[PDB]
Amino acid sequence: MASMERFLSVYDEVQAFLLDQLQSKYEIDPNRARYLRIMMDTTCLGGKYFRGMTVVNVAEGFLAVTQHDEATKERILHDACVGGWMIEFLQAHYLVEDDIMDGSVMRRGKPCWYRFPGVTTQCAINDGIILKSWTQIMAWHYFADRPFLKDLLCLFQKVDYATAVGQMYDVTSMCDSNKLDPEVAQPMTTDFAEFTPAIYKRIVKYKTTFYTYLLPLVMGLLVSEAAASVEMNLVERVAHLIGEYFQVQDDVMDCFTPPEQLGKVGTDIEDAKCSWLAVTFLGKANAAQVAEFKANYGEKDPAKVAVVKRLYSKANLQADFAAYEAEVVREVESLIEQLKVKSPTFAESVAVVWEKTHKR
Amino acid sequence: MASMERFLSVYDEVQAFLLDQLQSKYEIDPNRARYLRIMMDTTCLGGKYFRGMTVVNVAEGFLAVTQHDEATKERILHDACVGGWMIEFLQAHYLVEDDIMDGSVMRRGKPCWYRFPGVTTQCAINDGIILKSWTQIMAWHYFADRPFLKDLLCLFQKVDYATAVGQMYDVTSMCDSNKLDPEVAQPMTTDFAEFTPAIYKRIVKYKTTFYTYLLPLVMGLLVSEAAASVEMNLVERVAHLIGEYFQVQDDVMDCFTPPEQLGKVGTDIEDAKCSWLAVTFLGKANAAQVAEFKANYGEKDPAKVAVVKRLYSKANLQADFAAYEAEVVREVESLIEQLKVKSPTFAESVAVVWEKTHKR
Ligand SMILES: CCOC(=O)[C@@H]1CN2C(=O)CCN2C12CCCC2
Ligand SMILES: CCOC(=O)[C@@H]1CN2C(=O)CCN2C12CCCC2
Ligand SMILES: [Zn+2]
Ligand SMILES: [Zn+2]
Ligand SMILES: [Zn+2]
Ligand SMILES: [Zn+2]
Repeated sequence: MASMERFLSVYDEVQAFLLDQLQSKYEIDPNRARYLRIMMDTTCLGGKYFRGMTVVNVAEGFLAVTQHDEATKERILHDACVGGWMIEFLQAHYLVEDDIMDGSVMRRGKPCWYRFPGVTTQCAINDGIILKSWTQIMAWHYFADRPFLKDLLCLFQKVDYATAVGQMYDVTSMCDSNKLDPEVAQPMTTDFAEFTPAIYKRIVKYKTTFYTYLLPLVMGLLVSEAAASVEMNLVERVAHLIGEYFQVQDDVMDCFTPPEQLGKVGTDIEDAKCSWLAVTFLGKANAAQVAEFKANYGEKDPAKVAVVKRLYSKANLQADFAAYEAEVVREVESLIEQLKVKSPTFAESVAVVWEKTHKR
Repeated sequence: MASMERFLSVYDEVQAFLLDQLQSKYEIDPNRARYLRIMMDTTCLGGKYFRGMTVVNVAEGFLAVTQHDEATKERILHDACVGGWMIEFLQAHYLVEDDIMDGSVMRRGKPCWYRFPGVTTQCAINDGIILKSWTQIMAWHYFADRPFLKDLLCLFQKVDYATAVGQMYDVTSMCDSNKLDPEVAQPMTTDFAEFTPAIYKRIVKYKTTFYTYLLPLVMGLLVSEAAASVEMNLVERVAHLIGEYFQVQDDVMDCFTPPEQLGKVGTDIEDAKCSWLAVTFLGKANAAQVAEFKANYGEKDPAKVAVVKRLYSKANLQADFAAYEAEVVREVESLIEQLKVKSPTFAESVAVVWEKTHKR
């Protein structure tokens, strides 16, 4: 059995479990069950499953070097799939809510969930709530007797909290911190003093890296009962690095990828987002380039968005990117090396994560 | 130490813990810490604390009849307060998100959180996410070594899931089930075939009763290590009953309480809500009264909302209410009686919940 085909089979099994429990215990009717089914499929399916498959891949890694009965291999893979799905659905929660928060139009070349005609924001906000509740329903049902249950549940919450904290950092990133105040409508930054590497890094680490890289790697370790075969500080550091690289690619794509090939129309310029382009561009601009940037950033007006793009194009940020790229290729390989001291297997699983991030 | 003054002290201690952990582990800056502090106070404080205080009251009940060292009494009360706060903050999550979902204007005579000038919906949706994450942060920190930790965590999730399911039932209550479909914009019901006692009951049970009545009673039991001194099926049934009564009062208040004395301007008529008034009114209307109701329900137009009110006024629903009241006074007292077989203390704690619901 190919890993993907296992993963996907477990989706069906998990879906059937959740909906049948809704009928037997939560008094649901068939039409509401269908609604929730369509919501689950529309919001959890259709991506690459990079996060969920990472849990499966790390588990498979350890299977190849650890003695187990066949039924134990099966059990561990079924746990890897279930934990995988917890993370996918946790992402779906965040994608649903974030698309509402930001007033987004599309993702994966289809409309945001809230924009479906029969959904609306009133239902979608609560649909996103349910998606994350399902992660806990999954975990208590399938992992009830597992020795890893508490470590797994405790890890998952802290990543979830961290992500919501990252979300806060992100949607506040175009404000001046010293002006934050619930009483007072928040003006956009005029000095851009807080568009720095360290501030950028903080947004990305909390908003993305913990849920996309750390969570899947460490869940792989928990369901395999293999946490003591890695140095957890290394796992965190390599996760940070790959996570940050991932986002920098995703920031360069918002600006320069055709909207058709991005699965969405990019708005980072017009949302005044603390992207890697703006931070890096402000790291090398002259006075006059900075003044022009400020007059044109965070304006929905397309003439001005052409101006920020022209400034970025003229700025030669590709050279800054290859240099960042090179250093990250450097640093990840050092971390992989350090990871081979304890688990060669694990370090290989990190290498595979790194390749799939480094290409796309 | 009065119970309230204990509860409130623990709020300060919990708040300080959460914000200091944000600084030491989540890299937060002082202005974002202040923002979150103001958000916590504005969204968790200002009510009666009926739910949180119930956990404290049930625990105190058992203290009076169980032998413990003084430090154990203290510990149990501090757990009751912490668990209490988990429920208050879980409510705050739901109130924040629901006010956004429904486009509400006020609660407790102050603006909804999303409407504060420095917040906005983009931040408030994620603020509500954080509120519920804090419940889990609280629980893992304060209850890490507690024998009740897993039962507590497992109960809390299922109530949370149940509530979000109740929310779905509620916002879909004015639709025809057989028409639900994410692809198709949902028309309001024309026949009102689904405004029945049983359908009403389902909305209320999931949306309110589990989080308002069941959760606090059973959390009281868990932190007191007293679950085997009650018959859990009785606890559930008495919770259902009081929960439903609570909502019926809250449905009569939406229509007939001055907006000043409700802490909000009522919209159940105009939202086409499955209230106890509409269900009960449709349980005794003649053909002509039903036709008029249908022409006037779910329309923001005030002339028509005067017409639904005039129909309800003429319908003599007060008589239907005293009869429902009487039966519930009947049935709760039977359940209290059955609850005295095992725990007299517990049954008294349920009696107190019942009095505070039955007055206000
Ligand atoms: C496996 C160990 O991981 C951690 O300790 C991270 C690093 N730290 C933070 O920056 C916020 C709290 N904590 C985390 C808890 C889980 C995700 C965030
Ligand atoms: C203490 C036992 O309580 C239950 O079994 C209820 C009753 N039942 C439902 O209707 C949905 C699932 N389950 C609950 C789980 C917790 C809240 C909802
Ligand atoms: Zn966003
Ligand atoms: Zn992007
Ligand atoms: Zn609502
Ligand atoms: Zn109401």
